[PDB]
Amino acid sequence: GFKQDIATLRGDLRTYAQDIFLAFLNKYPDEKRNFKNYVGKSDQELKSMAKFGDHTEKVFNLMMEVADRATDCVPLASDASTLVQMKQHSGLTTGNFEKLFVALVEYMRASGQSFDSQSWDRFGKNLVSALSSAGMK
Ligand code: HEM
Ligand SMILES: Cc1cc([N+](=O)[O-])ccc1O
Repeated sequence: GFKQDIATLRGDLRTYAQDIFLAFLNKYPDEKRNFKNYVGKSDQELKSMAKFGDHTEKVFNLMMEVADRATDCVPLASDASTLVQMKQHSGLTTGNFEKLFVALVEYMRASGQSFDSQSWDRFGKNLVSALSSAGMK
């Protein structure tokens, strides 16, 4: 289930982080508005950019911590405030995060692994709600 999935993802986190974020950007190409330097690149070209791998992994490092500190897929309010108040999220709305978790959930469903996709779907919905409660438009 959810906790085991965190362990699974952490066991190959650079690969999963890049592949899930690539699934996100390909499913929602307009989201490149927030990542202008990734425009005009293929998946393999992004995986060769040190910035891409570093940033992707740091994002998922934090995402797994938030997931890990959650109870029953409900994130801590403190984690939600951190996500809303970090300056790199200045322009973001909850729809950006929703789309990321849609892509994540569809990635797990398309995988042949026993991911608990329904728990990640709930986690995403509860994080979006916590973000709104913490002040994200
Ligand atoms: C649970 C979900 C997320 C977590 C835990 C998270 C975390 C982070 C972290 C840790 C960084 C800084 C890492 C670094 O500077 O190398 C970062 C930067 C950033 N994040 Fe997020 N993030 C999340 C979702 C999103 C989403 C959905 C978007 C946009 C659709 C987004 C847009 C950005 C941008 C634009 C930056 C800075 C620019 C860049 O690094 O290229 N984040 N985020
Ligand atoms: C800013 C950023 C975020 C993510 N992410 O996984 O959210 C991946 C690559 C990036 O450059």
